[PDB]
Amino acid sequence: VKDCRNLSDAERFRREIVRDASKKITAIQNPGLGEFKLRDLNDEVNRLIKLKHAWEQRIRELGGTDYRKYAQKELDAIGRETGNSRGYKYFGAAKDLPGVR
Amino acid sequence: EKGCAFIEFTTREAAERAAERSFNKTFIKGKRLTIRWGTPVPSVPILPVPDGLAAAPRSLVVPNVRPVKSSSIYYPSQDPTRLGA
Amino acid sequence: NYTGDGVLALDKLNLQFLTLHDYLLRNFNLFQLESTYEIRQDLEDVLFRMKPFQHESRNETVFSGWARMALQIDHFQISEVAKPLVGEKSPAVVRGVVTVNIGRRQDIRQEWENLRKHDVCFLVACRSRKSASGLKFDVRRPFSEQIEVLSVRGCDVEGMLDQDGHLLEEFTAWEKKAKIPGDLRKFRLLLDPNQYRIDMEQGTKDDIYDTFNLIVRRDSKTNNFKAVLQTIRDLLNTECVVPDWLTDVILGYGEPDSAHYSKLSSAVPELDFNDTFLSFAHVKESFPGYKIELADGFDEKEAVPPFKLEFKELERRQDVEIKPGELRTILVTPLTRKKVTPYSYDPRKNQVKFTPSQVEAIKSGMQPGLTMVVGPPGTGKTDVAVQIISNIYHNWPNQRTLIVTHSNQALNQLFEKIIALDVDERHLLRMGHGEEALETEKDFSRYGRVNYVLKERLQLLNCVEKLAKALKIVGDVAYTCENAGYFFRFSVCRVWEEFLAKVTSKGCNKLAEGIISEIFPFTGFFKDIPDLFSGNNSADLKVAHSCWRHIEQIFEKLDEFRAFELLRNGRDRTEYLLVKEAKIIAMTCTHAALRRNELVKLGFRYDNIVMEEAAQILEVETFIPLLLQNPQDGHNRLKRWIMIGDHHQLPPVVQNQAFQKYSNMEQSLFARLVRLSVPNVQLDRQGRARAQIAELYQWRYNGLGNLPHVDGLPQFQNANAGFAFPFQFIDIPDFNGHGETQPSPHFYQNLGEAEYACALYTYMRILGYPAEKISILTTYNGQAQLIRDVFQRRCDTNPLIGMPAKVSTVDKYQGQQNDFIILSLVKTRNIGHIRDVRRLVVALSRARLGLYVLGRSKVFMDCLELTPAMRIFAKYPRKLVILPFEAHPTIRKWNERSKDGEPMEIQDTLHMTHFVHEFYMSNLPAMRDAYEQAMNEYMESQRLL
Amino acid sequence: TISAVAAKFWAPFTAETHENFDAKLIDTIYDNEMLKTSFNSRKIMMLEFSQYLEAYLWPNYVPEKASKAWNMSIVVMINEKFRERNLDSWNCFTKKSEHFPHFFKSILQLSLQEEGLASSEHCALLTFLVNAFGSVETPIVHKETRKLVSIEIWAGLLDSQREDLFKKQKKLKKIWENVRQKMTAAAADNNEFERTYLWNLIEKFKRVLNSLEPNEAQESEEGEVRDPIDSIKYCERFIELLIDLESILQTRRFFNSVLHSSHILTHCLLSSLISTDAGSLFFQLVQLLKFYARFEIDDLSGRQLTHKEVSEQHYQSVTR
Amino acid sequence: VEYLIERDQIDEAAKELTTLVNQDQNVSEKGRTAHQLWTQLCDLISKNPVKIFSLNVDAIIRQGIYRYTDQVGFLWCSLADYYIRSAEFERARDV
Repeated sequence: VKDCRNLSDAERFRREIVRDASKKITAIQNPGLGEFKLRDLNDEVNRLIKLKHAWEQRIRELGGTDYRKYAQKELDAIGRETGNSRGYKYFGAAKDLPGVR
Repeated sequence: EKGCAFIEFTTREAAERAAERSFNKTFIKGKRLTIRWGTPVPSVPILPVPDGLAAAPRSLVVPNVRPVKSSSIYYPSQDPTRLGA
Repeated sequence: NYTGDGVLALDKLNLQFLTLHDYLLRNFNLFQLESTYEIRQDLEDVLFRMKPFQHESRNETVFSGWARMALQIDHFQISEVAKPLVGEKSPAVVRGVVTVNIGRRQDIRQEWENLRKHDVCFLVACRSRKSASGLKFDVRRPFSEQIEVLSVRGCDVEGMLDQDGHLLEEFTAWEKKAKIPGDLRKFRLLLDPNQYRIDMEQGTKDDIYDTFNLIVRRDSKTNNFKAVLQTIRDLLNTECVVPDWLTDVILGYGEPDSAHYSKLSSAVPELDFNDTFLSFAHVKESFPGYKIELADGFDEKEAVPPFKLEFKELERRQDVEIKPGELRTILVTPLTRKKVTPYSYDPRKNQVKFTPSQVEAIKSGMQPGLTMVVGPPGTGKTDVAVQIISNIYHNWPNQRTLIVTHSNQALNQLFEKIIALDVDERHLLRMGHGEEALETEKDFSRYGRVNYVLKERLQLLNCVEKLAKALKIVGDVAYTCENAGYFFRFSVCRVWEEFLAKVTSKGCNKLAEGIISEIFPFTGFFKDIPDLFSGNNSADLKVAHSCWRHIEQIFEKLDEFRAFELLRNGRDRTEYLLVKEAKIIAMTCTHAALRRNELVKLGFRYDNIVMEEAAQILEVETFIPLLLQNPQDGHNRLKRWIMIGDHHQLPPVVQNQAFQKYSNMEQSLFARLVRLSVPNVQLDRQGRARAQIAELYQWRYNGLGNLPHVDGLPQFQNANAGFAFPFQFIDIPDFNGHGETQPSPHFYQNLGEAEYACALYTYMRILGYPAEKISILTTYNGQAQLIRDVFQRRCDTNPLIGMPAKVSTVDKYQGQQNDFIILSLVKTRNIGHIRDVRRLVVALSRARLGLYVLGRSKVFMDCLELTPAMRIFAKYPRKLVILPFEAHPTIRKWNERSKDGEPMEIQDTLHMTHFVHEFYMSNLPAMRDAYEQAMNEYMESQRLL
Repeated sequence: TISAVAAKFWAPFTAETHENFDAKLIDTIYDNEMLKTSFNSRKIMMLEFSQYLEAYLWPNYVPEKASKAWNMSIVVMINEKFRERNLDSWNCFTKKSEHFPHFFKSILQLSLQEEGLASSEHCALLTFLVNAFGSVETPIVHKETRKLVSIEIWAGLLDSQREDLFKKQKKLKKIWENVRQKMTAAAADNNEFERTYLWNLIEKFKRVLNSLEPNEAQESEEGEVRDPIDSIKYCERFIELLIDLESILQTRRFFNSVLHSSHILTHCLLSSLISTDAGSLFFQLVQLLKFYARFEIDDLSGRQLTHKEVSEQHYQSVTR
Repeated sequence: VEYLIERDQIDEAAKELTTLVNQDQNVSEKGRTAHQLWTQLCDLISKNPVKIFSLNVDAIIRQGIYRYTDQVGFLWCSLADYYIRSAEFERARDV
């Protein structure tokens, strides 16, 4: 849920989540991390991406920049959505897993 | 000369409260203020500049000048505190 | 702090290197160390200027200052970390994106918006160590005591991002002039993937890349350091192929002349000195000690340039030799060049009567191999250079020449000269970050030349339309080069061959006289030439062939321009221009290193390198221009290297004392090859100063002397107006009780000399010397700031006095000159770095007409290395003797006493500034009235325009 | 002071009136201004600036009178001219070349002489070799240093080590026979010094390096005590000489076998000094020497070896 | 690539395969994913030791022991197979 109701704070938390997500993506790319921990981190990144969009809605509700129009496909460049999992993306080494491939 | 003044506050919040709680308020001093946002070097003569200027003549007059018979900062490059910025 | 006393665990640039990998690896190490020291000095200076302080109630750095080279990071993020390429450990790309508020100052705003691909910037995270509501910083104290830097990461800049986030690639900036809204911009940045790997192999939960708060940009002459290091790393990894004739002399083994054309078998005995010689008498004078004769069928009454020369001694067959009984023989054949046009084209031609030493350089520069020429001050080194370019371009038009230069200023003088020679303007190309503001009236940038090609193509197609109209050919033949080419081959050539058939099969002996004037088909095309044919078939056939070469040249140009109709994009056009169309490419040594990994990928190919100012180029930056192309085989395709410089003038600037002094990074490759005794040509005649002024420095050079006009021109015969002697060394005593002063480490100053130079410049200005003709120099950077401050206070505020042409250090005035130099030799307790004879020879050679030196005589007169110059200064008084009656110019000869009045001798800075005040004041009405008249006639003459 | 003596004896601005030469002043100046001040930089810089070498020490040099103080003071002046870097240091010798071979040889003999020179004097000598071996372009100097690093120095190799070289390049054996039948008599009185010099200088370095062992550095029974720092500087200057001999192919070609056969890297890396804090710069120098000591080059041909060739030869070497 | 292999241009074929593997599209138009294209490279590069020169064959196969954790035992043998076919039995034992 939105922690802060102020437009300036909402942009800060959005950037923090994007800042936090980037740390997690680096961990998934490392091959030494177990399948379970990789899957868990992959879920955490997807949640943060969904949360990022949720903060954009709060920013949009507060009259801020509609980041969905400015949402460059660079996030889509690493995460490709599965046709049966509309809205879930797999990043990094998660594409190497049996079955996910 | 214009009947104007300018104030810079240390913070925007000081300016905002000073703006919101004094704009279009009557006040005793101003009746109702209208408020809106936004050395010489020793022993060196200094050459006088003629008035209003801001080639040479091919005959010249020579003056009958005859020789005479700590220091401190004068220029900004002499001062280490300004040379650093 | 390195003094030369101790040993350091550093590589050395001694004369010789074991192998090419040794040579590269020493260069890698020392250049990486030096560039790091430069980066340190830049960042510490910038961070003092930004004046960071801790906010009084928050844990964040706030910047109270400003700097041209830095901005606060508004936001930074990493957008991509590409998977490692096959066979590599590091990520392929690490794309940062930085957001900055550029601010409202327009020139700085232009600078940040003109960051380009491969420019280097540093993301910096910093804090103050000390807490105050704004803080002052002292360069007298260590940086790490005052400001804390906790991360620096370098980035390659990629282009600025637009409103949507697309990237403004370089060629859009010439045309996408629609300004991005607001003051915020975004830049995309390539982080180093090895450091990103190193930053994450330690593990992460904290992240260094979140912490940044400044971005810093480097200046236009130090961006190249990562591109130099990238180049060398690649050449260490791959099989580098330096030419077999060249690797030995770079490493310093074998005979040093093995690279010279005397030893190389590939030297050619016959050369077309296209226009190096003005007359046959000049040919004879240019080769003293040779037999010169015309070939059979030529006579000295009609022998005229061009001349082919055959040097018999360069033939390798045993039958031809320096046989006894006759001198070395040069055979001269003049060339009857058959003119390519019927129009009255007066050709662009050389007009420089080269002296024998310059001709020896030009001869050696046309021959293959390594040519070194030493150019003392005023010896025509630029004109030798340009003639080598012109001669190569005419003799071997299939060969492409890359010109590398230290400064952009010398690159300007070069291209100003070349355009006066017979070089076609489309074949010239100039490259560099200065290209937005080239000073030439013709724009030789990649963008400028593309617009020239587009402009000329349109005017040529109008001639194709005019030609088709003369032929009564109906159709869209002028629509494109491609349409024009088929029109030429099918129609213009057919009609031309049908003309030559009538002449040859019948016109030689069974047609009327002058019938060529009737049957020539293109008479309607040359309708703006009257009397094209005289009425003589034996003669008219020649001009008819001259008319054909004019038509044929139009379509030859078009057939080369066809690519600009297929390549419709600015990037692809400049690639075709850069790789195929241009024959002469001009670049700085800085820019050659930056662009290598593009040029190597474009397949850029060149046959000749000409280097100018080569003594000023670093050894690393001199080598890299050799390898801007792939080797096509087991050997490199480079045929010529010409190096032009002067090792007796200043070295490259290396600012770390140890890397300068211990590792010898101040040794340029030019100076090293000279110490290797590689054969080099001394340009031995000077044409650019008084012989009296020239005497002060020409003692350093073997055989250097003056051109005949130096004794002859009135400006060298006449005295400096208002001075009794054309140069002096002026003993400056202590002013206000102080000699030199030194507020910062090695920041020397001398206010007594600075106040004297100001009064002395003012004295000349009262005498009517133009301000553009006087330059004020000093040996130390610290005095140059002080002189600027003095002149900004005491001259610039007065419009009568004005401001000198330049106030500079001697080092930054290397390669420049002026008529009058006032030179301040700051030191008073002990001799400075002026004891380096390379400092002295530069300082004493910047004047043409007068050099007045300010300093303590007793510091310098005792010095052994300065003794030859000082014995000449000792011919004249050590106190300034002036003749204030003589306003500028004077008819008085340089060597005679004045007949009018008597001179006065200026005792010291106090007497100087007191005299100049009275001399200013007494002449002030007449000096004012001149200026009021001069500004009136200025504004009145322009008022009609 | 220097300036009063200089103006009275040699300064060119008093050349009409300065005193006739007195060689005992050179001994006086060296003892009182150079040596007993521990080579004070300001004193030496003032002497060098005052042309003490070009006006006084060298024009008056005769080899039958050149004391140790006279020879050492010339070395000190050239080291001053060299640390300025911007100067033609060897100019005065290039003008008056006759006594330079005697000067240089006497300087080599002092570098081997152990008794009667301070360690600070020995650093100056060894620095002059680094300067002399550095300036390979001055032919008056190069003809001297070239004699110290020639094929005759392989007389100190083991017979088995020379045999390995002659298998590596067959024509060296025929050259070695011509050398052996020459150097057994023809100018052997001179040539025995030249060929054994670097062997003897290596031995002196070992003694200086061993003098820094904590079970050798104790106070003497007489009472004299040696400050380590001048011995460390001697060692640091020596590795710089070895690197500079290694880094130039014409010296490397002969010296590389000598550096290996002397086991000098073993003696360095096993010394106490490497492990100390004070020898930290000595350690960095020895690691720089260890790089050049086995660089990817065939010294007898100059051919650069590829990384493949070096790895393949290593595998082949270990397998045999 | 298929042309270059048929013309025995094995080194050039391996250069173009690396260009294909450097593209992160999930599948090529011939129906091969990047892992399958990289397997064809490891096939081509191990079974032709003599014919290949531009690629550090050892380096790329170790870049497969990295990441491809489900076939480490196969790829260690594949690296040795390369050296055995080169007849470099000493380095085969090292592997």
